[PDB]
Order: sequence, then C-alpha cells, then structure tokens
Amino acid sequence: LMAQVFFGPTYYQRLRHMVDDKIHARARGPVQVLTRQPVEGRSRDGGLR
Amino acid sequence: PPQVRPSIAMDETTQGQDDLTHKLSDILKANINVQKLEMDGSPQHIIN
DNA sequence: CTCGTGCCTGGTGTCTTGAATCC
RNA sequence: CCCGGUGUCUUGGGUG
DNA sequence: GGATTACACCCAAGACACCAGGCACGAG
Repeated sequence: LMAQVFFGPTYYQRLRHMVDDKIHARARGPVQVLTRQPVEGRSRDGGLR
Repeated sequence: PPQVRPSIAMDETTQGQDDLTHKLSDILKANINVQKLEMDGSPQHIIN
C-alpha cells in the first residue's frame, strides 16, 4: 500500500444490540380484538407503524 | 354493541369487562332506583 | 347426640386528612 | 373433515 | 380556570377490601 497504516491493540466491547434480536417481518398475522388492526410488537408478530 | 367494549381474558378462563361495561351497569342500577324512589318515600331531599 | 367455634366464599364496596408560561 | 387463535392497563431503563 | 412539551422500536415487573352466611371440626 502506498500509505502506511496505524496498527495495534485496542480494547473493544461487545454491546447487547444484535441484529437477530431486531429483525422483523410481517405478511399477515394476528389482529387486535378492538380495532381489527395489526398488533404491536416483535414478540406478538406485530406490524410497523 | 359489544364490538366497542370487548371482553379480555387476563389469565386463562378469567375475563374482566371493559370500563364502559362496568359503567353502564352503574347507570342501569342507578336507573332502577329512580323507578322505585319516584313513586314512594320521596320528600324532595331523598330525590335530590 | 348437640352446641361452640374457625375457615371458605360471595355480594358488596369507599375517605382519618394530606412543574411553567403562552392565549 | 375441512377451518383454527389469546390478552388489557401502567411503571422503570435503553436505542436512534 | 385550561393548553402543551417531535416520531418510531425493544426489554422486565404488577393487577380488589370487608362483612355475613354456611359448612366442617372439636368438645361435653
């Protein structure tokens, strides 16, 4: 490489936010009894607002 | 109709009623007591 | 055999007084 | 012998 | 007196007290 590269150890920390805890998709699914609209929340197969 | 105030099941079989359902019961109970009270024992203050 | 006493359940239910600035 | 769905109201901490 | 404090997502932890009546158990 025409340029030299800053290189060395650094302490790195692994944070709790991982993609497979966030990814979500909904085709059809459960609805609320009251509004007959898609439910809220990843944990309930919900839809985006 | 029940669509507006649906029942929900807290835990399994147990089901509580919507706030409107409880409140309509209170209006309905209170309506019956006017029936009986207007006819007898109504010396103004009681009705008030 | 008959009375005294504690536990479960349902209908009912209310009150000793004790955060800030725009129109 | 098909079809087949389950929760409501608040509190606390985050993410951007 | 009222009116309001941008939008979206996820996690975990709590839900009704008091008195009258019957029924079951223990003692004389």
